[PDB]
Amino acid sequence: SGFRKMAFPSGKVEGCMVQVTCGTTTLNGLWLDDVVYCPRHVICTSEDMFNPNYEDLLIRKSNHNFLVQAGNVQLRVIGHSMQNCVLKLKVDTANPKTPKYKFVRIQPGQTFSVLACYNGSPSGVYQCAMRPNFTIKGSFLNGSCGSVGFNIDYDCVSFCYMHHMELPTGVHAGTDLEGNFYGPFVDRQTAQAAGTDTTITVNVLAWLYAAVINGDRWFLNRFTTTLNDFNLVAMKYNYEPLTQDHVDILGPLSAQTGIAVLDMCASLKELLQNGMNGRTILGSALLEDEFTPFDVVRQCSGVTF
Amino acid sequence: SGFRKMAFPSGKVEGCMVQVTCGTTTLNGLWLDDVVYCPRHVICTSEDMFNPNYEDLLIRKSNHNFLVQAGNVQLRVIGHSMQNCVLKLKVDTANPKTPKYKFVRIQPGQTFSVLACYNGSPSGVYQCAMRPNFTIKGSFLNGSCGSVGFNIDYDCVSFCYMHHMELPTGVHAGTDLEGNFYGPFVDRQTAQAAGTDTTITVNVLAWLYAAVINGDRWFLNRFTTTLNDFNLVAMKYNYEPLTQDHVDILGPLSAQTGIAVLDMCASLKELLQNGMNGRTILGSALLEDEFTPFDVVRQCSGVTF
Ligand SMILES: *C(=N)[C@H](C[C@@H]1CCNC1=O)NC(=O)[C@@H]1[C@@H]2[C@H](CN1C(=O)[C@@H](NC(=O)C(F)(F)F)C(C)(C)C)C2(C)C
Ligand SMILES: *C(=N)[C@H](C[C@@H]1CCNC1=O)NC(=O)[C@@H]1[C@@H]2[C@H](CN1C(=O)[C@@H](NC(=O)C(F)(F)F)C(C)(C)C)C2(C)C
Repeated sequence: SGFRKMAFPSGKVEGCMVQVTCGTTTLNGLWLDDVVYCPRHVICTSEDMFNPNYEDLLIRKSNHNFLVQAGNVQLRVIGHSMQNCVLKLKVDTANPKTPKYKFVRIQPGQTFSVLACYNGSPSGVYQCAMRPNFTIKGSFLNGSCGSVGFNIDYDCVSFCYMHHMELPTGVHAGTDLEGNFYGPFVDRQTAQAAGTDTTITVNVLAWLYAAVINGDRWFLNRFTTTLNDFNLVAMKYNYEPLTQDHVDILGPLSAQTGIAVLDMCASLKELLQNGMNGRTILGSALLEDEFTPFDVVRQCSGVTF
Repeated sequence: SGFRKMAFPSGKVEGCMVQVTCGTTTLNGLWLDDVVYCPRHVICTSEDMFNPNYEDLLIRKSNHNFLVQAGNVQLRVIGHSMQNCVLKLKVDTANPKTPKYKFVRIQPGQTFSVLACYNGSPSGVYQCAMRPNFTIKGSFLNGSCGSVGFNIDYDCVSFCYMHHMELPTGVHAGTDLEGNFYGPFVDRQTAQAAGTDTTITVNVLAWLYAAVINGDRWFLNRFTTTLNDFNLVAMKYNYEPLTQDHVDILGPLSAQTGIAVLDMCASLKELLQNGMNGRTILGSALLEDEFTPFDVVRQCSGVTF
């Protein structure tokens, strides 16, 4: 028992982190087989980042202008190209620690682990969610760019995020590993802001099932609701609409606990309309929305990698 | 910017996890050089665990009764001994992935990362604190025993915890790596309960400094206080006494922000006496006490390993 915000073990990703320097700009890269992936603004000086022409800046660079360091070892760059907002640096050595991996683009509401890195060295690991407004609530400083987010399934690392920038209010934005931004953001130092965020309804429901499994049951009421009537109530409280797909992914937790999804919705509806009256759920005074249904099943069943 | 509950990168520890089976009992072990460390109740059947005589159970075991598996490879056990509540299994192969390490006994109030494992394979990593009542608020299932807690300092892993048992209310108890329990607990399946816990005052203060650094400043008031008068107020709210040693370890955060420790104490005093009135600090509606001062400096300064 117990329920914690849990990250994936980071070792498989640690073995892929490198340092990339171009000129005086340094950030992190991801070394998979004989390719290093990193944010393209490594080729910018401080003055270039407000209105960069990346194609022009890249045309002026040769392979040898990129200093790639894996630990205390320089990797020789033998090719380079740009794909959307990432650079791909071909190196003459394949990373022997390359895990089985794929590149995935995740959906808003899905969670992943971030391995925050500086100068190619890991600082820490934490779990976060792709918010409905396409930001993440991370913890990132200068030099953190190129840190990656990932999920693990058995032996396979699915990379889903590479870090590029910080938006107002201390939230973070980045790309998939093909260099395409999540959300409407661009890698330029300009006036950009995230849209209004929304609470991830299906994740709150998943976390309420986690609470029941841990014996924190006070919020269960005696009612049910229709999906439509729940969604009318949730809307006012800035919760996203609950879809039938969301209901379906809650199926395993509903079957395990015997609590119909729409019954849990009735209990959540009451929490939104009446508050928690100084009570906590799994130690939290606010409803938590950064556990997916699969996160709850993994943690409560002890899935390993 | 941003502030997250952050774990250490787990890779160095992942490389040390193994599976230990004796009879039909399986749990995790820690493989460092040519020794595997694991909880001694691996030698118990289900019926032995209520009133075990570990010395007697161990006398009946030979080296070959211990099946140690590192991945898909069996490690030959060539010696065995018991030290307090841990078994030490000498194996004929040294772990090539052994990091620089030490064994430390941590103090209540200090934090560490846990790599939760089952059958020698990692499930997840999370950050926790040794509570004043010598439990941790973890997430552990059947078969999790032998999972370890640790800190990292540059290249050196300080192992401080090995998991043994779950107490009422879903909190967890274990030993240092010399097999000595934290707290008054014994590795026997008997009626045991943790004492009343207390809030880790110095950690709450550290987290309030983290809030200031992130620009969440609303709670700063215009007053100071004496250490004695603060401790009188904190006592009623089940906060531990703040010592001069605690004041001293807050020094770096106090110097960085220019907020005297006793001034922050005056602000905390007001939060305890008046509540937060529906406000949050760093997104939390409750005061957080599982960041140490050094945790805050590490995260806000980007310390790497
Ligand atoms: C990459 N190492 C950093 C990571 C930042 C630094 C502070 N916290 C982070 O997460 N990325 C940048 O510095 C990028 C880089 C130029 C400017 N920038 C920003 O993150 C800036 N933000 C924006 O311009 C905004 F608001 F549009 F997102 C900054 C004001 C420095 C936080 C480029 C190319 C975006
Ligand atoms: C080790 N793999 C498990 C970990 C437990 C299982 C459920 N959650 C955990 O953290 N440890 C045990 O099963 C130990 C083992 C016998 C009994 N036990 C317990 O944790 C039990 N608790 C106690 O006996 C109590 F309350 F005293 F702590 C249990 C009721 C199964 C949770 C021994 C030798 C302590």
